[PDB]
Amino acid sequence: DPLSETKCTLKSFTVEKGIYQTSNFRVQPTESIVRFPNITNLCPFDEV
Amino acid sequence: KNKCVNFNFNGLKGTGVLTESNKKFLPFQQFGRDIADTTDAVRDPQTLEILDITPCSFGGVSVITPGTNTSNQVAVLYQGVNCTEV
Amino acid sequence: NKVTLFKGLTVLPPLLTDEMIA
Amino acid sequence: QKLIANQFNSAIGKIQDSLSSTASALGKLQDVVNHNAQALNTLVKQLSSKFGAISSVLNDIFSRLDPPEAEVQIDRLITGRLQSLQTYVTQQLIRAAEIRASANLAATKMSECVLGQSKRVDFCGKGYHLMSFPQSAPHGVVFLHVTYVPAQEKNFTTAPAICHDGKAHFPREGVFVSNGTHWFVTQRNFYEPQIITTDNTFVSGNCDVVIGIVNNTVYDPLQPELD
Amino acid sequence: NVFQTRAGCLIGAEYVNNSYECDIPIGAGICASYQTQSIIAYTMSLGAENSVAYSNNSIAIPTNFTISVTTEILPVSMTKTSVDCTMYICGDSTECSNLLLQYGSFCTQLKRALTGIAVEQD
Amino acid sequence: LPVSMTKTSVDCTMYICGDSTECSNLLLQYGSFCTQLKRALTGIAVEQDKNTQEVFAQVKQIYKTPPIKYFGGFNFSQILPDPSKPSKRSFIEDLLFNKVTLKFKGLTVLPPLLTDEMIAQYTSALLAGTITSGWTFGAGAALQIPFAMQMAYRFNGIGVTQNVLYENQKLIANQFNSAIGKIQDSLSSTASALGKLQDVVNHNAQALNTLVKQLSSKFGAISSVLNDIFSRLDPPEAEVQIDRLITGRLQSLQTYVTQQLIRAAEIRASANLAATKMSECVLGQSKRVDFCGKGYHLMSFPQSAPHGVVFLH
Ligand SMILES: *[C@@H]1O[C@H](CO)[C@@H](O[C@@H]2O[C@H](CO)[C@@H](O)[C@H](O)[C@H]2NC(C)=O)[C@H](O)[C@H]1NC(C)=O
Ligand SMILES: *[C@@H]1O[C@H](CO)[C@@H](O)[C@H](O)[C@H]1NC(C)=O
Ligand SMILES: *[C@@H]1O[C@H](CO)[C@@H](O)[C@H](O)[C@H]1NC(C)=O
Ligand SMILES: *[C@@H]1O[C@H](CO)[C@@H](O)[C@H](O)[C@H]1NC(C)=O
Ligand SMILES: *[C@@H]1O[C@H](CO)[C@@H](O)[C@H](O)[C@H]1NC(C)=O
Ligand SMILES: *[C@@H]1O[C@H](CO)[C@@H](O)[C@H](O)[C@H]1NC(C)=O
Ligand SMILES: *[C@@H]1O[C@H](CO)[C@@H](O)[C@H](O)[C@H]1NC(C)=O
Ligand SMILES: *[C@@H]1O[C@H](CO)[C@@H](O)[C@H](O)[C@H]1NC(C)=O
Ligand SMILES: *[C@@H]1O[C@H](CO)[C@@H](O)[C@H](O)[C@H]1NC(C)=O
Ligand SMILES: *[C@@H]1O[C@H](CO)[C@@H](O)[C@H](O)[C@H]1NC(C)=O
Repeated sequence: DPLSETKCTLKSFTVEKGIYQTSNFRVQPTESIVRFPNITNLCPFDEV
Repeated sequence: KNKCVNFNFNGLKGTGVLTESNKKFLPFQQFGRDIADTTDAVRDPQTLEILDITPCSFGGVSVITPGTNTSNQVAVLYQGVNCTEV
Repeated sequence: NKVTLFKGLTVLPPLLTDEMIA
Repeated sequence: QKLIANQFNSAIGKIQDSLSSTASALGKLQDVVNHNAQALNTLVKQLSSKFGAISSVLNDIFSRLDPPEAEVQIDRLITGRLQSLQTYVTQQLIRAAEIRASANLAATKMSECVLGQSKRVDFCGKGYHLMSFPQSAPHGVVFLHVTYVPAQEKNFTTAPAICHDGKAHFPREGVFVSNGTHWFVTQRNFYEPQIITTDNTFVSGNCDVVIGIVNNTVYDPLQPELD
Repeated sequence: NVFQTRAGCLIGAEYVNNSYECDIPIGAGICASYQTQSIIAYTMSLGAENSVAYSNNSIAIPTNFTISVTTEILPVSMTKTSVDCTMYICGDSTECSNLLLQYGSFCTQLKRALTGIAVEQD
Repeated sequence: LPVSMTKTSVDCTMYICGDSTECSNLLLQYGSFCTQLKRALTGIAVEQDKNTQEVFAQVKQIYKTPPIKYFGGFNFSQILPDPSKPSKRSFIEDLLFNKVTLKFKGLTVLPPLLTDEMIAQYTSALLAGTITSGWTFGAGAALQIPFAMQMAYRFNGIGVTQNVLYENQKLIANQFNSAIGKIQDSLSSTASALGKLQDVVNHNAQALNTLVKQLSSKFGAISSVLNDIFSRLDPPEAEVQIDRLITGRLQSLQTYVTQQLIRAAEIRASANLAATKMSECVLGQSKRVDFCGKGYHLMSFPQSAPHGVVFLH
């Protein structure tokens, strides 16, 4: 509970009236992608 | 595109949200940097399109408390966050 | 008019806006 | 009243011309803005600094080194950036102390100049203070101090006191002033020659104890009345 | 052109006996300014010399006056900056963030100081 | 009151690395640290000159003392300049100068913009203005007025009527002369009179000494001299020791600059107080009960000092 997190930040079980910057927020990635060029120059092992 | 994703563009590992850009790279520039060397923009290796690298949404959260002696109700302020998202 | 002006660094807005200062 | 009002209007009008023509009239607030911008820019610049590490980017450190070997590089980068941020905090604290001093001065000047009148010399602007006006600024306050300055001064001869009837007279206000032929009492900051009488002078002792005392008539308005 | 000053040796400026209210301070009472077509260095002028006419029996009194307005500028506040330890220190990466915990309560101190500054501005 | 510090500059490379080119190459990797160091030191240096001008340059033009230095019994020879000495300082100013006692591997002291002679001329202008005109030259155009009438004004400023002066001009003049004369005797006999201004010089010299002495510190390295490290060890593990020494020396220099900024804040406060006292005590008479010294104020006189100002309240 953000009140519980505020209590932890103050290291107290009672929180006085006010505004407390308890922690930070950040959005995690949804997935992963990779980009590369048209790497298609196959070695001559195929023809060998 | 248009959502937070871990990206690798022929190297240049990073995380962010990808959007199409109007900045015109020269025929030899692969990626761009803003002031203080932030990887602001990149060129798609395959489609050769120009994409910005915008950092994922972040900000501090502050809890408004009327005093635990008064009540346990609280309101949370997401600093710098637009209500169009979390 | 005469005076004019992330990587974890942000600027909070002041409590008193320019309109209230005026 | 008309001349003084016109002078005030002209001065207020010229304030805008002075502000716009001057290249760095608002330099003090721009200094705070530039200090903050430079502090942030240098703090960001330190991220690219390697601090003796093989690279200034964490991903390469974690990529081309084993965790046991990369731990020293990570420790170096972390301690360097922690030191940089602590230096930033210390500079912010010092500049905040300076800003607090400036803001206390600004509040005192508001209270004294704007909410009152200041007898302090050279506090509410240069000159005999009349009043002041506050103007909002992005990160400060601009005071349009209204001041009074003497002009068109003229030489005169004076004596500390006027001896009459064997007794010395001294002025309630101003100075004993004469152009050379007639003696008049005049207020200090604006030439207003008054006729010398008992109304504007008081007696103290006999005349031989005063150095440079002179003689002149001191009319008594009761005598013409002859009640 | 070379000139010697208590602050050091100056090259590229010509010393002139004239005294002016100066623009660029070099030191030891020596300044420099654009002559107009050349750079000239000179001793500072502290303003005009005024032997005010003192006497044991003379006074000067203003017969007129002017009411003038001058602008004073004083900063009152500064930007309220906030800093995130993890993102700045190591760019929001998990491996680095895990190790950063070992350094203790530095961030609490720094953020407390910054919040105090922010509240002081208000 | 102290008004300024000794303008000091530090050269990174000569301090951290000395004559070592290999160390100089490594120091680049630590970023803009030295840029911040030199910018802060330059800011302090400019602030010293700003403080000096704000204190002493309050009068726009130099007033000259009249050739006939008679002021109705008042005697200012002890505070007015003496042409005999090469620098025209006053006897009390000379004693103040005498009493206060005053590139080593990158540490240098830059000279102030205003020379001692220029500050003496500024003080002489402030004096001549005060004795000849009173508070008029602080409000605008200076206007001559004999010192007897200025003093009568000032008695009327403390509620005491004018006649108290004229009826007792000679006794008051003798009292003022004796009070002025006792100052040199008190200063000469009391060697600790100028501690308040000797302390700043002592702290500056002591900070410089601790900065110089700390180079001997090994900071946990094998040796404190870089040349031995570079000669004895090959680059691979030599760089580890050089990093330790460089980190230690950067930390010491950063601490020095932080202390310099903290002390510059105090000196700036002192210079602001000195300017305020000049304005409210010399260019006028202060109703402020205890600002221009103990007791009901009459007037004050400034005297130059090596890094401050002395007020004869
Ligand atoms: C007020 O006090 C002053 C200072 O003590 C007195 O002046 C002294 O008077 C004695 C006796 O006449 C002289 O011997 C001293 O030389 C005086 N001092 C100075 C500095 O001139 C003064 O007499 C006192 N006035 C009254 C009315 O008692
Ligand atoms: C890669 O191939 C695709 C499909 O043929 C093409 O659309 C794209 O332009 C190619 N990119 C490059 C850089 O050749
Ligand atoms: C809780 O404490 C605060 C702070 O003293 C006070 O303002 C408030 O009235 C208290 N609430 C109640 C319900 O007593
Ligand atoms: C939030 O986002 C919406 C939609 O993009 C936009 O209309 C609005 O102006 C934004 N508000 C702020 C404060 O950025
Ligand atoms: C008074 O007369 C002297 C001598 O002529 C002159 O220098 C001075 O400027 C005069 N003062 C005024 C206020 O006119
Ligand atoms: C001085 O002023 C008086 C004012 O009544 C005038 O009568 C007199 O002629 C003046 N004298 C001189 C010398 O200007
Ligand atoms: C004033 O008049 C008295 C009596 O006539 C005389 O003794 C005295 O000398 C006069 N003073 C001056 C300054 O002329
Ligand atoms: C400046 O004055 C000195 C001393 O009189 C003289 O030797 C020198 O030639 C002068 N310089 C010029 C450029 O006039
Ligand atoms: C005032 O000064 C003049 C010029 O020095 C002098 O002749 C005169 O005697 C002085 N006044 C007195 C009362 O001594
Ligand atoms: C002023 O005082 C000094 C020191 O007491 C003395 O030598 C000098 O003669 C005095 N001057 C006058 C004019 O009394």
